[PDB]
Amino acid sequence: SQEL
Amino acid sequence: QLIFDDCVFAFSGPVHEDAYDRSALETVVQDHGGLVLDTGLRPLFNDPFKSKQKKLRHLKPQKRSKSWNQAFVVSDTFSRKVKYLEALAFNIPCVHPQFIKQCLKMNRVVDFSPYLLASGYSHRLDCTLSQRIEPFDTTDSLYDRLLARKGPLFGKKILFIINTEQGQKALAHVYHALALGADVEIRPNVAHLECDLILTMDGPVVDPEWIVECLISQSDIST
Amino acid sequence: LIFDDCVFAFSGPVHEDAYDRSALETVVQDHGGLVLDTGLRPLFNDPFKSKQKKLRHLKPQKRSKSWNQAFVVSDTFSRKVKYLEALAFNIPCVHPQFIKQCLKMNRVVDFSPYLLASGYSHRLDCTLSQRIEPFDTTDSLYDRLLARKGPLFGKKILFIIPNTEQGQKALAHVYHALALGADVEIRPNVAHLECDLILTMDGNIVDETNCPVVDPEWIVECLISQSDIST
Ligand SMILES: [Pr+3]
Ligand SMILES: [Pr+3]
Ligand SMILES: [Pr+3]
Ligand SMILES: [Pr+3]
Repeated sequence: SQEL
Repeated sequence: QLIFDDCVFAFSGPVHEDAYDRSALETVVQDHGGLVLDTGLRPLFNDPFKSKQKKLRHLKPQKRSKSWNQAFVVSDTFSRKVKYLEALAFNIPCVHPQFIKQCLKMNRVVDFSPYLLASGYSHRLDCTLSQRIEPFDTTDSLYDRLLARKGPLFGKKILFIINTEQGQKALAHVYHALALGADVEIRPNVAHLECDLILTMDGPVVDPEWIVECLISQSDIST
Repeated sequence: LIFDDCVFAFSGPVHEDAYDRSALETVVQDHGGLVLDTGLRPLFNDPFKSKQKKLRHLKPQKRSKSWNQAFVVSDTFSRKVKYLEALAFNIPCVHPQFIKQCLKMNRVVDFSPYLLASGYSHRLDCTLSQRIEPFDTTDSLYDRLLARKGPLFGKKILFIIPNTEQGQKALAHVYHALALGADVEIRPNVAHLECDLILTMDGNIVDETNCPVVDPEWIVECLISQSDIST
């Protein structure tokens, strides 16, 4: 779900 | 009844391999009357981009949320995974999986507090911060609670200068800004517009990281 | 002066040059704040004055009546004793920026956005959040601190030690247990005593407990999660  | 009768759950991660049996946990919760939102918590709110016109009003709770009184995002630890960030935005508790297990042991919904993960890591301050969660008043539905929630960015007027590929990641930020009680307006150019701050992708004017900073510290870090 | 009724303690920095502690301490004094160099123990009785045997949990020294807010400043969460004490007393561990922000707003702002996590739990392999009963600015620290019923409130704890060198580190744990609202009793041996749990350092205890028995780490776990992790 992405991580940033 | 079933323990998780009026609880909504979302699972994120695991952030770390094999940190928890998500597949399993999801089941346990269902097995005990809990609702499990596989895409996260957006279901609980309007879609701001339905009629993406004028332009755009912050989030309101879809009437459905009236049917539950507690929500949690489960994660083995804090992350910037979008379900985590959404939770952060809506001021729903991100809790460690043990919380559920404990609930089954107490055969009731225990206080999630002892399982409340930190909110995340701030590069602004070089530290990990705590979550701060208006307690669940179990006479108010999520709907009630979620609607009374005035975000940390409540009132703030934001201009976002940019619906395909990358834009999806762009909108994600608008969503969070909205979720945080701010009023976003999407322009191609600034020109002469009135605004509290301007949100351009990358890098007054500021970048999405600023929002994550606000998400974690639950605060308008501009002030 | 902005920090008129505020008590401060500085911990660390955990990381080299992470903040100008020497400097900050000054700023706070310069603005009417009190700075406790040894931490927050001053705000409570000394349990070890005091008697011995069964020690009663902490009570706020009358002095604390003269202030209404306290903070421990740190660049990040740690297990440094000032941090753990703060954790125990439910006083906010806040990032240094909090102070700077206070000077900018020329007032004591809400510390929340500067509230560091409580710490890292090996029990759960994660970093947890602090959870701090808000400051009701009509109650002195004394008021607040005295109404505080710890997470270990009521729990009866037996600590078996056989006041010197290592013992100091032992007592530290008793203190925290006390600070956490628990009633500690220090014996050389268990025998037939009644107890909710037994606190040996590291490992040991023969002995047909029956209680059961746990190590200081358990306390740190309780400190961070602000909970009785036995339940
Ligand atoms: Pr129900
Ligand atoms: Pr940095
Ligand atoms: Pr005064
Ligand atoms: Pr005073």
